[PDB]
Amino acid sequence: FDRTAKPVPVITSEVTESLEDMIRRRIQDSNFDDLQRRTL
Amino acid sequence: AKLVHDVQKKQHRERSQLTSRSRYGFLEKHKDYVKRAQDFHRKQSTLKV
Amino acid sequence: QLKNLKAALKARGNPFEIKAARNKRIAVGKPGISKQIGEEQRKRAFEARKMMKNKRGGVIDKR
Amino acid sequence: MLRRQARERREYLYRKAQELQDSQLQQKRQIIKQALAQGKPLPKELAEDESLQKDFRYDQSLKQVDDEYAATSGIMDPRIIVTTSRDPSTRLSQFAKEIKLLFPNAVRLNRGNYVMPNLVDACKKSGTTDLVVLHEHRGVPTSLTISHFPHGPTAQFSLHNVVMRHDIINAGNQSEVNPHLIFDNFTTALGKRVVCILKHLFNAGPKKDSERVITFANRGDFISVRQHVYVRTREGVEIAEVGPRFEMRLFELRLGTLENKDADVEWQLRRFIRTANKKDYL
Amino acid sequence: IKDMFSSAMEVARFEGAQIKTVSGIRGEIKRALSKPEGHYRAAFEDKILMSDIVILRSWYPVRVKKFYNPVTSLLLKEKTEWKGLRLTGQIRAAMNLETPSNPDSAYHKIERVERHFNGLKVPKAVQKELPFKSQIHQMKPQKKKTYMAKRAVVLGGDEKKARSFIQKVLTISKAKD
Amino acid sequence: FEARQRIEEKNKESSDYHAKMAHIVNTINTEEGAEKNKYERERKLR
RNA sequence: UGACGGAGCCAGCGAGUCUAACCUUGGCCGAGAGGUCUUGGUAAAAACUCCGUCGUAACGAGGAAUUCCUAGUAAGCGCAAGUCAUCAGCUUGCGUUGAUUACGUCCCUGCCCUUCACAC
Ligand SMILES: [Mg+2]
Ligand SMILES: [Mg+2]
Ligand SMILES: [Mg+2]
Repeated sequence: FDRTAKPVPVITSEVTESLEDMIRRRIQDSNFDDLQRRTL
Repeated sequence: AKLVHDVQKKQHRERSQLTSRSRYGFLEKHKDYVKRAQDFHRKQSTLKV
Repeated sequence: QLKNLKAALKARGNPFEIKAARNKRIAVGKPGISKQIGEEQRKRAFEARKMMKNKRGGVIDKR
Repeated sequence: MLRRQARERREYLYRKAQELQDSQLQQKRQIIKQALAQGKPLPKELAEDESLQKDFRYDQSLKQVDDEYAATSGIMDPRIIVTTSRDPSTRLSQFAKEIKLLFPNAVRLNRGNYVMPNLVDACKKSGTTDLVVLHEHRGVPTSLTISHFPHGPTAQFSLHNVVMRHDIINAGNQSEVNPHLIFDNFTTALGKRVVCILKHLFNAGPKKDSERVITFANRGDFISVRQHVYVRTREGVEIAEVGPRFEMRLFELRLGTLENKDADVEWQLRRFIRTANKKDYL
Repeated sequence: IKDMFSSAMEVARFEGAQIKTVSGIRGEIKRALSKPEGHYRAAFEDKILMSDIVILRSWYPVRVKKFYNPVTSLLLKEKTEWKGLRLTGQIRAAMNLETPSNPDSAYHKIERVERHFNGLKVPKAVQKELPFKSQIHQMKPQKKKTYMAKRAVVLGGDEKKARSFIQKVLTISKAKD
Repeated sequence: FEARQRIEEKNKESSDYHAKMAHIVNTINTEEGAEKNKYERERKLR
């Protein structure tokens, strides 16, 4: 039978490892997307 | 009508409500649904105004 | 958490993967590890079924 | 004020309508500017339009964050109120506290018999920038709505895989430093709009050595939210989870405060369209 | 919804399954109700009616029967009277059986009554706080008999037959137009 | 899990089919159309 | 700081020609389809105020530990709606009755910040 919508994703250990690696790479490169105070 | 048999353009008849459910009333088809939806949307729009 | 984190790392040179209960009189399981195994086993089974869908033969090994 | 708020919104809507009408004219001027620099001839319609050419001399002298946020972007630190639905269970009250600790400038408010128009109006008086309401099911958080004052937007989210910090033993206390933000895999125009909403709940200008990082990772419309505390080692970075973990999926986004059920819908999740499964909007 | 399934365990398999009604309203199987057995909850893009019938489209495999009856007329004595499996029509006649039929499946002429919906009722709270330009004039019925209403003389007899006719003619004329 | 697999397979199948159908439509238009223009030019030359 | 009965009386949300059972006993009509009747079982504003009566196997208000909470807040009461995600083993709204204790301190526990006059 057909299904209307994708099931909600499950948080496996591999998913956390992939998510952790992205954060570690960003911090190591020191690029973060954050609001910056406007001059004056 | 070019390259079409009259057999292709055959009327498909419309079904009826089951007898076990005859108490509830007429079986709603697409046409009768569209009337229900259009009227409801027309009224809600005025309320939003 | 961080002050403990520095303390551990300077000595050497993720508590959310464990579900813990309350001791009424403690780690109870591994949601991440358990779900990965339970999810993979049905994956290889699903892989097996899609192979078996359209076959009649098969190498009949009686060794 | 009530007269002030009404007229400000009316002018702003009128500004949008004219800007949509002005969109065609803006491109017409862009073509004229390019033609002058390159020397390429103008298209026929622009050639015969004397009024535009006369206007161009004045309008030759012309030259981001979204409009609701543009006024206060990076100037005034956001003020956040985190509340719940009526008669909350204890777990939701615990989770509402965790969200409060998540945003540095948040305050928890009890919703016992507060009426929603009274709740929003009370917050508008006090200068509140953002209002957060959490719902729950059998002590499991289910929904989260973020309502920016004074005139929206109101963004609604649904939570899955919610793991509160109280579920951990000997976790300790959090760090409340202004945290760094990571927004990963937000590509579409709607995605930027969500980044724009989530970004401005935080204080601007974290310290470069700030030790708390909050990441919103989009993976098939399910925004993973994680909070980490990191220590820069001599050969890489080591991180630890502070929590809470949860997954947010947008399903509404309105041009108005959460009170106004009649506010225009900027975007909505269509689940019964035939082609629903195929594309991921965020 | 009811009567689609027999027990909650069956509903478990089909949660999230796509469904639709006769009218064309699409839906989804949300969750299995604990009581009574088999009942479940579905959310449709628009409000459905009781008279509607909800349908789930599924696919069931069919197998080809392995029947092989070579014609061997030469071996026979007649060589022109080989007979194998009979048709379903012939089999039924030999056993004196009716062609199976279902009273539901038959078609019938359908006559549709003109559809009409009730007038719009504005909530009184909204109605109270309306601008002077747009205030809806709702004229209440009168119950206390007005004196003029107790005075007016209505011509009877020859006028009555001569006035019903006017309301007769104008009803034809508008319908014609 | 079965729901997750099916939709991915269906989406992939739909993706390939459109690419293939566009592929045959475009190649027919490009090559055959060129000759038709070539023929029409020859007819104009005549 | 009860039970039973009676009496008085107070809300706000909500308006899609749309709103809603099951299983049986039999009669009659009908070619059939079915129609009608008959029949048993199963399921399915409150607080408040006044008056009258009685009368004081498991479990009798929940240990250690742990969590939350500052005014129309805690807590008690019912009434509606189910609004493309979540929800009916329930979710969300609405009104009703409405307190005690703090509103100070950095002593402990954590987090954070710092090292153009006059006067200092
Ligand atoms: Mg309460
Ligand atoms: Mg209650
Ligand atoms: Mg609740």
